[PDB]
Amino acid sequence: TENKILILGPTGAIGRHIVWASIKAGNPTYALVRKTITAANPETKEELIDNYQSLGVILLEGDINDHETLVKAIKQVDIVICAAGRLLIEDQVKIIKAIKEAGNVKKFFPSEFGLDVDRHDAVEPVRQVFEEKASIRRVIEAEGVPYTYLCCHAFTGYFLRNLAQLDATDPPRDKVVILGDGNVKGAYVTEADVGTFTIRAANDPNTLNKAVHIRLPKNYLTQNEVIALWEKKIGKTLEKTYVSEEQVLKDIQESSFPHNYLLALYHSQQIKGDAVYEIDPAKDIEASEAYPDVTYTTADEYLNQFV
Repeated sequence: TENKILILGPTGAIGRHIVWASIKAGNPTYALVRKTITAANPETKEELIDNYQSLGVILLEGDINDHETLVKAIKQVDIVICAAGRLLIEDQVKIIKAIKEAGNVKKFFPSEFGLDVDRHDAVEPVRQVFEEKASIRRVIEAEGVPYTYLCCHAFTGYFLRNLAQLDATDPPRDKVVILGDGNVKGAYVTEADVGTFTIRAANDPNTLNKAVHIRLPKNYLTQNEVIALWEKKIGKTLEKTYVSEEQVLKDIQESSFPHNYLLALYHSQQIKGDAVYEIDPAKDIEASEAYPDVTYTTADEYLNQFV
């Protein structure tokens, strides 16, 4: 708990859970925030910042686009975590520049928090985003910045909440469309739990220059398994339609943005099985094996709130 952890994008959907997990673990916790007026939702920003301060989070003033403030903030901590959210992937070039100048960073977590971008077979337009993240990995590795790539795969609040259905926010209760045959494993985890595992990884010396993968046993489910789980919960059978990959790919090419992006994301997760792969001990850590003591929220438990 001696590690001082700085969270960039602390008020984002993902970042807030990292901040809270850092506090929970007992780490001195810092959050980079701009003391200027922006278009950020004022209620969320205000509520989160007040909460952070009441918990002992130290606010460091700065902006990813203000090099001087960045270096000054980074010099005060040991670990830097770039939480996925509003921040642009490409702007991590500026963060790395600041890290190199500071010279004291013991570990950098770039804006990953998704699939392992060095292990995918996705199609455009999502393919380019994954490649952009992979390019950042190459910069980090070339620069010799100690790193950890947190590959948490599918967030429950983003994928599971609507059972990967288009134009739906909550789980469907009558009809569902399945991409492919529905027998491809997916990995789900709550945002809160991603915060917990990220901090566990941050405090674990074994994650040095490693990718940490979150594939939790009870949450490693095929779409057919997810649907069957939900059906058991609401006590009724959903009408099902299975669509071939060829038809999905055509749909992506003919759809306007961001619908094509969304479908491409689901294609990679539901058909190509981007959460399915064996790891290399020299470069990967399996969270469920390294941190078996973490009691994660199951997909079953997560869906209970919608019943």
